[PDB]
Amino acid sequence: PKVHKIRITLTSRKVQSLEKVCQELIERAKNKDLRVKGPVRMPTKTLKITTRKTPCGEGSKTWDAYEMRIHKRLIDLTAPTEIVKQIIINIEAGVEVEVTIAA
Amino acid sequence: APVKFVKVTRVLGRTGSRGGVTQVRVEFMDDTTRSIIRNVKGPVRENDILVLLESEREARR
Amino acid sequence: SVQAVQVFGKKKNATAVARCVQGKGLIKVNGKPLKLFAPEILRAKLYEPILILGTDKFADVDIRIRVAGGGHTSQVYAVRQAIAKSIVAYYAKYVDEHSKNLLKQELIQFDRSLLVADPRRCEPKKFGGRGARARFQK
Amino acid sequence: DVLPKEVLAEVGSVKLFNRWSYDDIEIRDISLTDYIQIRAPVYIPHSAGRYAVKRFRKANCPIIERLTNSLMMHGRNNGKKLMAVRIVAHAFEIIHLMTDQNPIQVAVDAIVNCGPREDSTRIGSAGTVRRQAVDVSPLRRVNQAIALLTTGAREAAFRNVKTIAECLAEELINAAKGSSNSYAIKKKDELERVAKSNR
Amino acid sequence: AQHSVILDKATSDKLYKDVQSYRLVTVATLVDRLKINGALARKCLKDLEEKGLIRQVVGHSKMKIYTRA
Amino acid sequence: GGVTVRDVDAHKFVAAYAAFLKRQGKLPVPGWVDTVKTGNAKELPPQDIDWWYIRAASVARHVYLRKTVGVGRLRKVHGSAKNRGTRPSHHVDASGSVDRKIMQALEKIQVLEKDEERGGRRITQQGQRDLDRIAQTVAEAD
Amino acid sequence: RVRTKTVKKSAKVIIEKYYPRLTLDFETNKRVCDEIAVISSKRLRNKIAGYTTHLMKRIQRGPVRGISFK
RNA sequence: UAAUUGCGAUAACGAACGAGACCUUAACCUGCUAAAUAGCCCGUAUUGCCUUGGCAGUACGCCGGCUUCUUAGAGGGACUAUCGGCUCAAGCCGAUGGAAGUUUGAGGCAAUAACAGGUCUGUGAUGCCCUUAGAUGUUCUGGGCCGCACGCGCGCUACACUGACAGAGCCAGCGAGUACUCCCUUGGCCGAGAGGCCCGGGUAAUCUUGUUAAACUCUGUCGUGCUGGGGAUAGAGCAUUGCAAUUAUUGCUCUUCAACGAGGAAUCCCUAGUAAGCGCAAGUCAUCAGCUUGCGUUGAUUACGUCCCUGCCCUUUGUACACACC
Ligand SMILES: [Mg+2]
Ligand SMILES: [Mg+2]
Ligand SMILES: [Mg+2]
Ligand SMILES: [Mg+2]
Ligand SMILES: [Mg+2]
Ligand SMILES: [Mg+2]
Ligand SMILES: [Mg+2]
Ligand SMILES: [Mg+2]
Ligand SMILES: [Mg+2]
Ligand SMILES: [Mg+2]
Ligand SMILES: [Mg+2]
Ligand SMILES: [Mg+2]
Ligand SMILES: [Mg+2]
Repeated sequence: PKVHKIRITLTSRKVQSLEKVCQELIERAKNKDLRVKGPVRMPTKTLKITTRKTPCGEGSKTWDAYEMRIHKRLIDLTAPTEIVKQIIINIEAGVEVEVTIAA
Repeated sequence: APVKFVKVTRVLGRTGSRGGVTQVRVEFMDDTTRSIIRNVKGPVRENDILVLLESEREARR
Repeated sequence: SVQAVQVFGKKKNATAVARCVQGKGLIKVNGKPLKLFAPEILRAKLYEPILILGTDKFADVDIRIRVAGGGHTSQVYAVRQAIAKSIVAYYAKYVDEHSKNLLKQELIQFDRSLLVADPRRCEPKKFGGRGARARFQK
Repeated sequence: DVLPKEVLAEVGSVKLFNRWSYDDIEIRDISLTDYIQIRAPVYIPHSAGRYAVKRFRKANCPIIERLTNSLMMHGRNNGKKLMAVRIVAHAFEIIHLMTDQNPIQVAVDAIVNCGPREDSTRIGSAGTVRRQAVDVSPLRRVNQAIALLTTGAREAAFRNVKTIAECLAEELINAAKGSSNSYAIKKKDELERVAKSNR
Repeated sequence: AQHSVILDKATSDKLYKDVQSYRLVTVATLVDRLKINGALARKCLKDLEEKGLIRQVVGHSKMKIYTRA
Repeated sequence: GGVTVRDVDAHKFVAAYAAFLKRQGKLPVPGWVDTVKTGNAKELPPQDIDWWYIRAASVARHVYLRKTVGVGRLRKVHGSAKNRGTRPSHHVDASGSVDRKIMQALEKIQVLEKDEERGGRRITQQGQRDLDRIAQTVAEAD
Repeated sequence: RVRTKTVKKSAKVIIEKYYPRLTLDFETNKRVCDEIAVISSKRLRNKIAGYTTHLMKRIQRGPVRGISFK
């Protein structure tokens, strides 16, 4: 049982679904008497595309701005290697998760 | 020239074809009994003081 | 322990964070003293919080300020705001506010903008700032 | 210590300009007060005010600020207020040596004298003009006086060996009295003359 | 219209007998009535400065003004 | 009391440091003077004859205040706008050789040294105290 | 600054259903409204609270037509 | 009243769309939840100067403390509240407080009925007609779309001293970035210059990047002369991109030094961080932005109106018009 000081990164487009994942994940580890470090707030990355409305070029000239936003909220923990497998189970749609032992 | 000083006591609408001119009621501030009607070109508030080169012209309406 | 309080002043995009520590009457901004950090003609807009109040009221105060972002004249408006906020915040915490209320009332009577910021930003538009392109035949 | 030795000279006395005090203001006329603001002194004119939100809010503003802003025009000089403040300060020194009076003493009398008192208004006559020769409000008088003084200096210094520092200075002393050889006086009397005809 | 880049005795004497009465002396003034070039006017400006006849009021990279002593 | 670089006006300090290096009289010169443009954006060589020496004094002044600097950073620090003709102007950087050799020659004067641990050039133990000593030449000059 | 029918109609029913529970104070009336009503916007709730406290100020001096409470 | 927004009157009563509500964003929180891919105080080590006890920097801490500044979550905050003056009412005008009092500021979405508006050259959406092996299919070589006595539109650079040139001083924000092949690029050396070579970082709040941009500020030179204002036109040389640069792709050095002195009749845009000045990022992209979509810096003059011109909405009224005053 050797601690490896794990770190977990998250990504999703929704904002409400992602937040409650961390809320239950921190509680799933806190009750197990594990020293947990806070849910840092990474910058939101917004990317946009602008294009002209008309498909032929006639008439007045008008554009529209599409948008897309991403949030991260990465988390890290100090725990053994095998225990962390059972703590990240039962995740819902939308949120993507990446595991790093950070040994 | 016997230039006279007057002070504004009331503003009465905006006249003119394009609203540039305004119509005010003035007070001679030396003989408080007399009062006439004049026209002014610029922005005007109550208790403003105006200078009159001649005091016998009056104005329409 | 040591008596200190932190205040900040803002402009369009100029942030001036300041820490006032009980000292001996020394004021320096970005390391350099007040002799340097300003355009020569704009140096006048830095001393007002002192003359209106008096140098005798800066007997044992030390101030260090770090400022970044914005422009030349925007920055000097931020730092002059931090000086006013530093002296009034330190007085509230550690000494009777009879000075502070007298400090606050006198300071804003000369100029309200010394203690409060002016909210102003730009507006995006699809023609430029606010004007459109030229028309051919109306 | 923390302040330069120069400013320690004035801190003991009443607050004032770089050199000149706003005390001993003229007693010459009426109807021009309440629109030229000198009760609140300013060290340097430059200020980020809120004078363009209401009707008469800009009436409560130092005249030097009003003069300084109007000095920068004609495309090239847009937003270059730092240059304008330097010109005003240097011009104020030039007039001081040629006349023992205060530089603001000259500037105030220049404005109060070059403001037209009557003007002709445009009333349609189906292609003709029924100029009625209306009166002028005090606020417009000071606003138009500033424009006349500044545009005269800007015209003279164009393609001239002289600089705007003293071209502006020489007009103010000219406009202090009835010199009649200044740009402002030439236009002011011309406007009043045509108004009399259309009475 | 054109001025003189060199200073002769006909112009040198003009300085030392007339500048004692000037209220202001500037680059424009010398080019105006002395009919001399601006470069010479600046040269004439600094040489007499140390001679102790005029005093500086304000100094700047744009304009310079001097008055009586 | 004690003074440092930050305690003196920048314009007179660099001028003062130009005067000191006259009396020391030991700064390498590679013959580039009187021919170089000091920048692609420009058109005329510098007017003042001892421009190679006044620039070095100012260059060593900011390295005293900056932690790591290289030739590339100084190339664009000294750049300015270029008149491309009738097209709108842009921003281009200064010459590389001028700024590179002015600090390569400044290496052997024992003013600042290399920083191979992470890159760039930093100020040396005895280099920084030399520029501190000339500060008192200006502060009490008052 | 004129209030529409949704603000005015909703204010009428609140006053007659719960007259004594809310008073001339604007701050207290703000907390009365959200407990006894379903409002989907904070700004909409503020406007409703603003009008109902205005109505009772003139109620204090004589009744007004269009209003009836027990 | 910004509004068929309301107060109300009423042969009408009760309702459905549009407006408003609403959604994104810009301004406020020393209160909550926090953070070595964001900072500060503090403690070690260490440097210079006064020496004091000081002042200004360096490197380290990973449970030493903390969250004002940075960051994104949960919520709070304005309702015209309070005060004074008009009115029966809906409401309007001024002041005080306050981060904020025009619907707080700026946007997204947006009804019925229509036009012979634009698009078959966006679509493997599509009727009919046409050509289909000497092809209107596809593909390879070469050229053209840029050809110039002339008229018109959207822009760029200027006619200088409120300027040009030379040294020094020195302040932003929104964004983009590595494959089955190199995409943004720090540092070192060589090189007048543009460029070249060798290690290396970053799939990115971690590296480029503090993108120390331009205008601007201080000190000098030139001196009103179309002159050191202005950079069109043209010769020669050295380089980079690509399979290929001539009808020059673009970039750098030397030389050539045109018109143009504030512009006729006419005419476009605009109300506060707004006009104008100046630069940066992205889009198209092997290379080329004087164009567009966004970002910040500096920052004003003038109105707080009217229906006179060019037009819009509702009512009364006239008509020989209904393809509707062309
Ligand atoms: Mg735009
Ligand atoms: Mg703009
Ligand atoms: Mg344009
Ligand atoms: Mg331009
Ligand atoms: Mg809105
Ligand atoms: Mg073509
Ligand atoms: Mg590699
Ligand atoms: Mg970093
Ligand atoms: Mg020429
Ligand atoms: Mg590009
Ligand atoms: Mg195009
Ligand atoms: Mg009839
Ligand atoms: Mg009919």
